[PDB]
Amino acid sequence: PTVKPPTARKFIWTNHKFNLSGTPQQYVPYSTTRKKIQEWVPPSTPYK
Amino acid sequence: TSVKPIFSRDMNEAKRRVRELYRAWYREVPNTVHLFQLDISVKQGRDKVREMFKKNAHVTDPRVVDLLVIKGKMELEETINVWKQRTHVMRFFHETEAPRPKDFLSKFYVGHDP
Amino acid sequence: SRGEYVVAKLDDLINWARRSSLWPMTFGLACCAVEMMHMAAPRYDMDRFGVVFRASPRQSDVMIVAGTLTNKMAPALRKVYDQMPEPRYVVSMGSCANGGGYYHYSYSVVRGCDRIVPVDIYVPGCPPTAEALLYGILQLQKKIKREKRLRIWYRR
Amino acid sequence: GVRTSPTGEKVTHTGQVYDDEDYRRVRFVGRQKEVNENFAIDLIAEQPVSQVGSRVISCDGGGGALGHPRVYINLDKETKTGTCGYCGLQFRQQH
Amino acid sequence: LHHAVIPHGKGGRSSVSGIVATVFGATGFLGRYLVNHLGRMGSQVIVPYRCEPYDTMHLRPMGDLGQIIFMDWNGRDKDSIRRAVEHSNVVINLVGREWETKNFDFEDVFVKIPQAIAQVSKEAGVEKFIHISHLNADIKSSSKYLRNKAVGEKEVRETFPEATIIKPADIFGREDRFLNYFANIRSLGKKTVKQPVYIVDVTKGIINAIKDPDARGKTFAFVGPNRYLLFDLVQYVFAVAHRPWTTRDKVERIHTTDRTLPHLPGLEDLGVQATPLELKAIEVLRRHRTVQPAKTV
Amino acid sequence: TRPTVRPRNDVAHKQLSAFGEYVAEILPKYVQQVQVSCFSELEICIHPDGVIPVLTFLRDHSNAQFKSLADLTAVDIPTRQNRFEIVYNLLSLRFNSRIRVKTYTDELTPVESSVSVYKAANWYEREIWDMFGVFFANHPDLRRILTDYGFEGHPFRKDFPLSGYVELRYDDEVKRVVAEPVELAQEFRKFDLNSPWEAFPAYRQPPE
Amino acid sequence: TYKYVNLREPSMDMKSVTDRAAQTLLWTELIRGLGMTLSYLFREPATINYPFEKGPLSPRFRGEHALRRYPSGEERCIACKLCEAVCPAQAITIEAEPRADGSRRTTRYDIDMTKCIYCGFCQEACPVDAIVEGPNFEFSTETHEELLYNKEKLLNNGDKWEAEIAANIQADYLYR
Amino acid sequence: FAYDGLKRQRLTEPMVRNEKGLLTHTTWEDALSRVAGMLQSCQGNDVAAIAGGLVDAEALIALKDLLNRVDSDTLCTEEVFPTAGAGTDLRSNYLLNTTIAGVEEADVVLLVGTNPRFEAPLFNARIRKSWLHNDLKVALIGSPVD
Ligand SMILES: CCCCCCCCCCCCCCCCCC(=O)OC[C@H](COP(=O)(O)OCCN)OC(=O)CCCCCCCCCCCCCCCCC
Ligand SMILES: NC(=O)C1=CN([C@@H]2O[C@H](COP(=O)(O)OP(=O)(O)OC[C@H]3O[C@@H](n4cnc5c(N)ncnc54)[C@H](OP(=O)(O)O)[C@@H]3O)[C@@H](O)[C@H]2O)C=CC1
Ligand code: SF4
Ligand code: SF4
Ligand code: SF4
Ligand SMILES: [Zn+2]
Repeated sequence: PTVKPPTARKFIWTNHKFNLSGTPQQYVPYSTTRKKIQEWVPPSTPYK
Repeated sequence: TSVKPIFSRDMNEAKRRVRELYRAWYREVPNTVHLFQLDISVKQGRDKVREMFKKNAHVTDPRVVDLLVIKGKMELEETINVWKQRTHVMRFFHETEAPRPKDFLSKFYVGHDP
Repeated sequence: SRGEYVVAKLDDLINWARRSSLWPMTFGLACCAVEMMHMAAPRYDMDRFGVVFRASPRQSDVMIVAGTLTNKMAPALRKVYDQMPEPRYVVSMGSCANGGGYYHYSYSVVRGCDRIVPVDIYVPGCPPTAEALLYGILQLQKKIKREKRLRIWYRR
Repeated sequence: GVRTSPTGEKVTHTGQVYDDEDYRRVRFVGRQKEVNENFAIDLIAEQPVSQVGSRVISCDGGGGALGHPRVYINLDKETKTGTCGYCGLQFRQQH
Repeated sequence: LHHAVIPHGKGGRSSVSGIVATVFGATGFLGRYLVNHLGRMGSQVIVPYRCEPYDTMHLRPMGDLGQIIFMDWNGRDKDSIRRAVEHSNVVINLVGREWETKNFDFEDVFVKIPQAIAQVSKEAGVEKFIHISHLNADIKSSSKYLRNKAVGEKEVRETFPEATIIKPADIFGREDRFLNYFANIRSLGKKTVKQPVYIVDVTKGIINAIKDPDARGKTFAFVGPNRYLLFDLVQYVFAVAHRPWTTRDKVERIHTTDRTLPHLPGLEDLGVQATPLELKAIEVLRRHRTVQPAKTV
Repeated sequence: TRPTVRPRNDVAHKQLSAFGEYVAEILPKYVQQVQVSCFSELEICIHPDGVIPVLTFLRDHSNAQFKSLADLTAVDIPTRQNRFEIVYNLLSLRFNSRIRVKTYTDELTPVESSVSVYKAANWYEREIWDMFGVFFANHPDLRRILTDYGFEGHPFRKDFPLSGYVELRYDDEVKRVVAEPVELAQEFRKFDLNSPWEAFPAYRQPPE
Repeated sequence: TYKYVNLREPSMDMKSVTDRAAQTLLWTELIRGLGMTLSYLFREPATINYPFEKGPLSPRFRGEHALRRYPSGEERCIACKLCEAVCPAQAITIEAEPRADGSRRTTRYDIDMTKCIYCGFCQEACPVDAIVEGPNFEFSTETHEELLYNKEKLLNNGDKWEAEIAANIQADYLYR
Repeated sequence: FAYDGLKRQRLTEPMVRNEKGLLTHTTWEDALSRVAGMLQSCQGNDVAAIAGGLVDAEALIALKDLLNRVDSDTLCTEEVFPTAGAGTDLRSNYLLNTTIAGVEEADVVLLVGTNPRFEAPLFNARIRKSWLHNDLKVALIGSPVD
């Protein structure tokens, strides 16, 4: 990369991180979607 | 309705083979509890054998019970020769499984299964 | 304190001897055995890390589960695991040992060896290369390097 | 343009964040929620609208065979720009 | 009730039970089988561990992916306890030592740590709390163990008023220190009467106490079905095991009789039938081999 | 149709059609169909009472000499009343040729074991017991060969599910690998991929 | 068109008989084996010094997955689900919706790296070069669920390795 | 396009009135017990039912049998059909007796008091297909709707 540098981008990591597994910086998976079914919210006023 | 048999000509020879397979299992159960060092009693294993024979008691087809006798001889052969481990013998006893809901109301409470 | 320094240095000593003398028992289940045989081949050479080639399962220190675990062999895997002396470690090599892999939805495949044995290092690939498996072995060595058996024993 | 819930959790580019009373935040306890802080919806907004003198423009995302399938965009509406369906680069007829 | 904590599935490994459980002391003997029976339902089990992570490895195949969250904690750090219990809907305490150590005595393990866990679990909004005392816990007891455990039970009862407190008598099992104590002692026989309870019965009682809403604020006494004298119990242990580390607190507790508390419910009021000693003692003591049953009272 | 199309072998097609007529007229007691594929493979569909007389013929006859059993196969086709299709693949090293002997059975009718003709069949049809449930009569050691020891069901039957009914895990309560009913954390996603337009007009079946 | 391995009838003259007997009594082929082993003792071994020296790879190498971006920051994935229709392991789970500017974009892009067979049908089925299987092979984890990548982890692998991935695609794309 | 109301405003858990008079979530045991304790205290006209617009015949005959154990016949629908005369005894005076398909066989259709474009839009599509291909004569008694 000193002779032929990589083509720069605004989104490439300027700080390369090594393998973070076993550290508190490790990856934890999760569902990246929102909630599908919406529940009914009962009225906060009395019914009499 | 004229079919080729497996071993039995009618249900009497079929019940004879069922009965001899039951004799072989009944004799084998104490040896199985000993050499697999199972934590069940001999009576508990013999009750399991009686359960596995009464589960198929509704069958009136000689070919179907001939295949049940053949598969029972195969299971017995896997038991006597130590081909099963302790785990394969104890899979007849569904011991880690929680008891299933039986009546309507508990099946209603747990979920959607009929 | 003084005893905290002593248990720190003794942890460093015993972790050095345990990570620098790993003895693997490799389950040659499937295609991952070929790539473990390349991790023992001259290019990568596990033996220069103190990682011997094919220790017996009763003197080995780590069990490399290299291949597909089926339902017919899972009690044999658990038997060999129970017969290992402690400290014993488990490297899961390849997708079938990790999570079932290409045979995940099969009727006869244990969906990952972690349903059977506790796994320390999950090495991903189909197969992971001999360089990637050697990476997983060195990550296991780094995991042993930060063990605190005597420090936690001193603090209990 | 990452933002933050009242729980302190980062909201992703989808809009995903756990509720406060959701137990599944316990997976990030002692660890981190890996989010990507380059939101593509903001990064394609940063691109300028290309003034072209044609009526139909072709976009392949640049790079030739390293972009997307080449599409043709009509520029006869003057209220709306002509947005590419693949790369989001939007075009305008200059007249 | 939140949508993620609604139960789903058929109660298997990949199912959802809606039980978000923080088991303090899961690295021990009761926590082993408790995390087993929780994780096989599909419960979110949080394991706060104090020890080496290696000594938690057996807890890892006990549930589905992500259903056991290991995290560090200290008994004298309330911040770590809050970090462990702030998402749980049930907190089970199982912290115990048969012997007092240099950094923790019985007052630390049985009084300070359970009151800290119960206070932090009260002020974090945890619905259910389960405490595990001993059957023979008494202020005027001969052993320091049972005195401090009676003190800690009183403190847990007065800082979590709905705490299900459970009294096992003498838990036997594979990794126990009751039948494995007697098989490796090679103390004596007195007028001491015991009814030992089986560990799977205790685990089913704890999980049915989670599932029963009426078990809140109660106090259960998990006892075995058969009361034995100490002497013929020890002779039955040496009869099954094919035979011809201690302190005086354990000597006082082995010669302490298992009391009878009929005013407290037991295993049967949670729906658990008590498994007798003779159906499981061969399973326990088969490891010690290189039988006429014991006399009940 | 030169570069991208497979060349047709008319010489082998004529020779295999002639030898199929030969086998069909020597053994009319059992031969039900004889067909030759467009890529020149001869299939002799026979009656299941003539498994041994046909195969002993092709193995021993001086114009056949099918001395090799390459493969033995069952195929579950549930829309037939005889759902299992037993397929013998035979190799004549003398005449440098291959033949296919096909027959049928259902779950309950036994097929005669061909270990008296090809001892190679000893495991193959045993695998047909394990995967499909077809029983083979007068077999030396008929038992399972590939499934686990307590395995219920025959897996390559098409009514058997992809994942099974049970799955294993280690359980530390009973200190044992145990079987439980199968639950998948992600279900196998079923893809309906078939196009509603007819792909091959040559294979069109006549309507009702 | 064939040859006979081991069909040599040996000579029975006293010369060859005494040659074979001297081979029997003086262990000629055993010293030949010792000579070949001694020959490899003085060869330079083939051992590279890992981790400092690395095994040689090609730009086609199929390692860790990464979701890419166009050279403006816009992500290349237009939510078309070809990579999960082609996926032989069904390792890819995709759910999509129109985002706030109306672009066809994913909300769920999961790859189970423990189902994945690393065969690269996703990168060759992708019409817009979004999913690629990059050059990273040293990504072993300590936990099973760390190998269950969501869209955030894959876009971070893209942002992490783009300077290498773009050059590998640049070196290989005229073979594709 | 109404399948997305099928994922909003949904009832997911049993609700009972708490001590403040508000609906709070509860279990099935509590909710079924608090309904059944009131159902055991009813008899005759003390209990009745209203059937909504989207109820299957299984739940309809279920609740009919349940209220007939209490000796209650008062089970109603929202949509008013007159019980005068034959009522709901003969099926012929509350059905589309011809058929939806029978519109293709008619020659004169008289629509009375209905706007079938929005009340039964594919029934109106069948009337339009008969209008187009069979020269159907349609008359409407009611407001001049489109
Ligand atoms: C009161 C306080 C003291 C308490 C008692 C302790 C007395 C002294 C005991 C020995 C020294 C203890 C410290 C051990 C090493 C700690 C530092 C360490 O781990 O250094 C790592 C370094 C190699 O780095 P590494 O991580 O392997 O990197 C891989 C390659 N890049 O490692 C190295 O460079 C090599 C490390 C060698 C360790 C020491 C040598 C072996 C032990 C000799 C003494 C004991 C055995 C005596 C003889 C036994 C029978 C033969
Ligand atoms: N026979 C029995 O087992 C019976 C037990 N009980 C009670 O049940 C409870 C659990 O019993 P049991 O499993 O057998 O006991 P164990 O000693 O086997 O387990 C105790 C657990 O608590 C942890 N722990 C102990 N001391 C501390 C401390 N100072 N700080 C933090 N964690 C600590 C241990 O972790 P680590 O490994 O890190 O030390 C372990 O996980 C105890 O309170 C005991 O008194 C009651 C009746 C019978
Ligand atoms: S993960 Fe793949 S390549 Fe590796 S052993 Fe399994 S099937 Fe073979
Ligand atoms: S990664 Fe490519 S193939 Fe997969 S959905 Fe996105 S654009 Fe389509
Ligand atoms: S490399 Fe193959 S198995 Fe892996 S995600 Fe891509 S298509 Fe699926
Ligand atoms: Zn474009």
